[PDB]
Amino acid sequence: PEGLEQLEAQTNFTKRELQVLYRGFKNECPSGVVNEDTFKQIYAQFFPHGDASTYAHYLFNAFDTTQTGSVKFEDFVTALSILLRGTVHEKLRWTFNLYDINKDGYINKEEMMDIVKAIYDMMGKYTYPVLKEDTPRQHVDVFFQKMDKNKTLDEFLESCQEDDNIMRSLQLFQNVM
Amino acid sequence: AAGVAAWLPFARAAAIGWMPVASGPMPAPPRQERKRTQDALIVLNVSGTRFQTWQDTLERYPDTLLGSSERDFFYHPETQQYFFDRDPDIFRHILNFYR
Amino acid sequence: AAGVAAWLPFARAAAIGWMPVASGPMPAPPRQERKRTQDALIVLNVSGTRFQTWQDTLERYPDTLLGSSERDFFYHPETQQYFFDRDPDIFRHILNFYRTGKLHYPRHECISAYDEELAFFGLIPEIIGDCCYEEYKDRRRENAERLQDDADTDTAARQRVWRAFENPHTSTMALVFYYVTGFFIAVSVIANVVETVPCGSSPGHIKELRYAVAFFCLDTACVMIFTVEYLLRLAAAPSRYRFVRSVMSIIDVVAILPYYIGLVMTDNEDVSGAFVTLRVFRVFRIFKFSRHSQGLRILGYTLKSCASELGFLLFSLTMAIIIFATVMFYAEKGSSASKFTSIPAAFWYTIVTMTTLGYGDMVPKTIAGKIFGSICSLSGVLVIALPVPVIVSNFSRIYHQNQRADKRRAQKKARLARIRAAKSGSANAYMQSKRSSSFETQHHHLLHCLEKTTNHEFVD
Amino acid sequence: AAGVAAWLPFARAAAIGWMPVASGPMPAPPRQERKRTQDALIVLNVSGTRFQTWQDTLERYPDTLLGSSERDFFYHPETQQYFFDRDPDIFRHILNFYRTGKLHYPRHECISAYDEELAFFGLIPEIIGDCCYEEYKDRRRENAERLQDDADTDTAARQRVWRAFENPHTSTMALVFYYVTGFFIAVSVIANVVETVPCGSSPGHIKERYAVAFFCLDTACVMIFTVEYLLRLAAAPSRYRFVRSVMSIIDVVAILPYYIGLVMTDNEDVSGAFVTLRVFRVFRIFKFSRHSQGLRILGYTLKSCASELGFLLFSLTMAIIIFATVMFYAEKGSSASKFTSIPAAFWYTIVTMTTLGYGDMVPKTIAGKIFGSICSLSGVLVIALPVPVIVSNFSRIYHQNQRADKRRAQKKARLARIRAAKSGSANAYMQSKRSSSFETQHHHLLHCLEKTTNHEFVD
Repeated sequence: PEGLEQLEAQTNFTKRELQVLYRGFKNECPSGVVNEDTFKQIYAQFFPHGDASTYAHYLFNAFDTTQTGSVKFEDFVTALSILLRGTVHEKLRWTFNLYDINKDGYINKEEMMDIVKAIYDMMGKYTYPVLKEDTPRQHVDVFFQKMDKNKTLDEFLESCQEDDNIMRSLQLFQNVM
Repeated sequence: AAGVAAWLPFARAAAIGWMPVASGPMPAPPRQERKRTQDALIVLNVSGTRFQTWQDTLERYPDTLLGSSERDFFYHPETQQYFFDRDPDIFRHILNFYR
Repeated sequence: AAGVAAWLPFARAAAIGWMPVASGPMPAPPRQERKRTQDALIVLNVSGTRFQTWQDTLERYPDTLLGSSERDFFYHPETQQYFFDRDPDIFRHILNFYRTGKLHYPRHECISAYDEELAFFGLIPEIIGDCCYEEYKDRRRENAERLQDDADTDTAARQRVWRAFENPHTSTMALVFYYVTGFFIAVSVIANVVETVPCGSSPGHIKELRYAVAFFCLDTACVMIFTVEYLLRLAAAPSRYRFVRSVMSIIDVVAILPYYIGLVMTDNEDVSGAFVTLRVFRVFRIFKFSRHSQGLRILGYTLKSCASELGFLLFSLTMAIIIFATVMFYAEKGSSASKFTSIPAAFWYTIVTMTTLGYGDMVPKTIAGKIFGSICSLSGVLVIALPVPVIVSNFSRIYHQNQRADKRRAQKKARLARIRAAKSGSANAYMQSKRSSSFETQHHHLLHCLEKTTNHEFVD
Repeated sequence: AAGVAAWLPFARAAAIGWMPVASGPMPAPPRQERKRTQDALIVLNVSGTRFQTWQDTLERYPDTLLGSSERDFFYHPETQQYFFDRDPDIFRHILNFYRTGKLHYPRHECISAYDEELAFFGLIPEIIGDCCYEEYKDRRRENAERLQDDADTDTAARQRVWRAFENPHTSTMALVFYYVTGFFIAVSVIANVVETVPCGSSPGHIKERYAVAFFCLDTACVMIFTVEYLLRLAAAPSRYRFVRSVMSIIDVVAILPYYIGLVMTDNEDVSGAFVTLRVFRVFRIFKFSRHSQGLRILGYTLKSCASELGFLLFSLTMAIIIFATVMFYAEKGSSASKFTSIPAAFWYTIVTMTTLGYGDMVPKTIAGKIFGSICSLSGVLVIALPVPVIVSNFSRIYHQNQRADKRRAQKKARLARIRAAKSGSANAYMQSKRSSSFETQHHHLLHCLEKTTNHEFVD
C-alpha cells in the first residue's frame, strides 16, 4: 500500500482512482485497519430497512484471512478490485469462499441457508410479498436446484455459465466504475 | 449514510455475494458517468483565503445550503470560485463537519 | 533515530576523531543520490490552506503516516503538491511536532476531535512533551467518563418483569409497588418509636389501673412484608448469592434477622442484657428508605469515594483527644472538685470541646487548665473543619454528575428518536423514487437490485 | 526610540526651531539615499502563508534576530522571500510587537512553545505588557513548579539500607521494622493511658491491682525507639542537618523524658517535674509522624500559612482584651460578681468566642447580655476568617501529593518508552547488519566505528 506499487497490477484500478478509494477508506477508518463492527455499521447504514449484521459478518470473515481480527488496506483493496473489475472465470472463487463457511471445500446443505436468511432479513417488515416462515428454506431449495444433486465448488463453477443470468449479472458492475 | 458515498462502489461488489442467488431483469446501472475519477478540488474563498474540498465532500449533505445548486448563488463567475461573505473560521468547522 | 537528521555532517567530523585509532578494510561510504539537502521545500495544502515545509523534516520521522510513501494517495500531481482535507490549525500542531519533535495540546479545542485527528495522522497519543500532557490527559479522562456515562445502555418471562419492578416509575405498577412499601417501612419505624412513650405502650399510666401489647403483631406483620419482599428481590436477582452481597440486600437481611433471632431467643436459654440489643437493632428499618431516597445513595457513595481523608480525620482527632485529655487530666488532677478522675473521664471533657459543644458539666479550674482547654477548643474546631469542605465538594460533584447523567440520557433518547425519524424519511424517499446529486440515483438502483435478487418489493 | 523611525524626518524640521540659534560647520546630512520613499513590503512566509511588512518596520529593532543581515540566513533566494520554518501564529504576535514595540501574550497557548518561539526569534521575555505580563508570569510559575516536580528525586553499602529505611516500602525488613516500631509507639501510648485508669495504677482496693510492671513497658519501648534513632545516627547522610530537621527534634524530644526522669530521681525529687515528665511522655503521639501520611501535610500546611495564623492570633487577642474589659467593667456591680477580674472575664470571652457555652459564667445585667452576644458573633467571624485559607492550603498540598505520584508514574512510563526506543534502534542496526536514505549513513558511521574498534556488534 505505497500508492504507486498498487497500480492496475494486483489491484485493477488506476492510481488516480486508487487515491479516491484510499481517501474514502481512511476518512471512515483513519487507523488504516478496519474492524468488524465498523464494517457492520458502514454496510448496514445504506439500508434503512432491516439489519445487516450477520451478512456483513460473513463478508468480513471472508475478507479477514489468517484471522487477524481486522482487515488492513492491502487485502481490502485487493478483494474490492477482484470483486468489481475481476475476471469472469476468476471472480466466482471468492463467491464460493463466501458460500463456504465450514473451511474445507465441501457443502452439506447447511452453509447456504444462514446466508439466505441473513440476506432476506434485509427487506424489513413492509415487504410487498410477505416473507412466509417457509419462504427462506423455499428459496434455499430453489438455490439447491442448480446445486449438484449427487454428492460443490466444481459443479457450481461449471454450471454458472449454463445460466446466462449470472454471466450477464457480472457485467452489471464489471464494466461500470 | 449520505456522507459515505465514496464507499458506494464497494457495495456494488457486495452484489457478488448474492449474485448467484440473484435472478431478474437487472435494469442495469442508470447511465453512469465518469468511469475514471474526476473529483475536482473546488475552491471556496470566504472573505479572504480559500478552502478546497471534493465535490462529493460538499454534496454528501445536499439538504443543507452548500448542497444542490443553492451554493451557486454565492458562486463567483468571473473568478471561477465560490466567494462566500461569511466568517472564515466557523466555515472551517463547517468543512470539518461536512467531512 | 533521525530526529536530528540535519546534523549528519557534524557527525562526520566526529568520525575524523578516530582514524589514527582505526584498523579495518574501510568499506567506504555506501553512496547516495546527492550529498546535500537540495530537496526543496514542499507545498502541501490542507483544506485550501497551503503549508509549505521542507521534505527532510517530513522524512525525519518516517514511522508515522506522513512519513514513508503512504502520503502519496493524498498527493495531487496535476498541480504537483500534497493535498489534505483535515483541520488546518489542528494539523499545525503536528507540523510543529515535525519541526521540533514534541507535540502540544491546545486547551480550547475538543479533546475528542483532537483524538481522531491524532489517530488519523498515524502518531502515538503520548508524544506530548509533558508540557501539555497533564491537561491533555485530564480532558481525555473527563470526556472518557462522559462517553462512559453515555454508554450506560440500560435495557427494559420474569426477566423483564423484575426489571419493571426495579423501574422506579411504570405508572400503574411501580408507583404502587414503591409507595406501599414506603408506607410499610414508615409505619414500622414509627411503631418502633411509639412503643416507648408512657401512654403508648408501657406501665407509664397503668400503675393506677392504652398499654395494649399489640404493636408486636404489627412488627411481625411488617417483618413478614420485609421478608416476602426480600424473597421477591431474590427471585429478581439473576445471581442469587452474588446479589445477596448487595448493600441494600445486607440492609434487608440485617433488618429482618433481629426479629427471627429474638423469637428464637424467646424459647432459648435466656442471657442477661441481650433483649435490649435486639430492641436497639429494631430501628435499623429506617435504612430501608435507600430505595426511596436517592440522597441516601448519594451520601453513601460519597463516603465510599472520599474515605481516606475521613480516616485521616478520625486518626487526627484521636491524637487530639489523647493529647488534650492527658494534659487536662494532669493539669487538674489535684483540685477541689477533681472532676478529671481519669483519662477516660477527660475524654468526655475534651470531646465536648473539640466540637465546641459546651455543657458546663465539668470545666477547668487551673489557669493552665483554662488556657489549654481554650487551645483544645480551637484545635478541635480546626480539625473538624479540616475535611468538611472536601466532603461537601464530593457530595455536590456526585449530585451534579447523576443530574447531568439523567439529562444526557434524556438527550440521547431524543437523538435516537431523531435518527429513527431520519431512517423513516430515507425509506419514504426511496418509496417516492420507486413510484416515480447523483449518489441517490445509484443508491436507488442498488436497492432495486436488492429487491430483484429477493424478488420482493416494499409497500407503505 | 528606535521604533519611531518614521517620525525621524519630522525631527529634522525641529532644527528650524533652533536654526536661527544654530551656528556652526553643519557637516550636512551623511550621504542620504532614496529621497522618495521606496518602502518594500517584504514578504515572510512561515511554514505556509505569508506576512508582509515594511523594511523599517522589521529593522526598527536590529538588536533582535530579524534585524541586520541575520534574517537572511532564513532568506529563500530561488523564491524571493523569507521562508521561516517556525510556528506561523506566534510570529503574528512577534509582528504585532515589532509594529507596536510592545508584545502581548495571548492566554490560550502553551508556554513552552511560546518561550521557545521567543528564543528562536532572539527576543527577551521581559518586554511583555503588564496587562499580559502578570498572566505570563502565572503561567511561568505553574510550568516552573511542574518541571521542578518533573525532576525532584530519583531512586539512587551500609548506607544503602538508609534508602530502604527511609523508604520502608522497598524491602521486607525495612517495612517490618517500620510497622513494628509503629506498633511499639501505639502500645506505649496505650500503656500510658491504661496506667492512668484507676483500675491499673490507683488504690482502687487498698485492702488488696496496682501493677508496677508498667514501669518496665515504657523503658523497653523507649530503648527500642533509641536504636532506630541511633540507626539514623549511623546511616546519616548529614551529621548536623539531620538533627536540624524537625523530625529528629521531635524524636529526641519524645526520647528524653524517660532519661531526664531517671537522672532527676537519681539526684532529686523536684516537685512539679514528675508530673511534667508524665505530661511529656505522650509525645510518642507526635512520634507517630512517619506513620501518619497526612501529618506531614498538616505540618507543611501550618508552616505555609504562618502570616494568616499570626494575624488570627493578634486579632483574637485584641477581641478578647476588648470584650473582657467591657464585660468586667459593666458587670463588676453584680451580686455574685463572678467577673472578679479581667482574667475572670478572659475565660467567659474565650468560651463565647467559639460558640462553646458553659452557663457557669454568664452576665446578669442588661448591657452584659447584649455585649456578650455581640462578643460571640465577633468571635465567630474572627475565628472563621482564616479557616478557608488553612483548608485551601491543606487541600492544595494534598493535590500536589497525588499529582506528584501520578507524574512520577508518568516519568517511569517515559523512561520505559525511551529504553524501548533504544532497543528498537539497536535491533534495527542488528537487522541491517544481517541484511531510508538516512539509515544508510547511520549504519555507515556505525560500521566505521566497528572498523576503528575491530569489535563486531551482536544481538
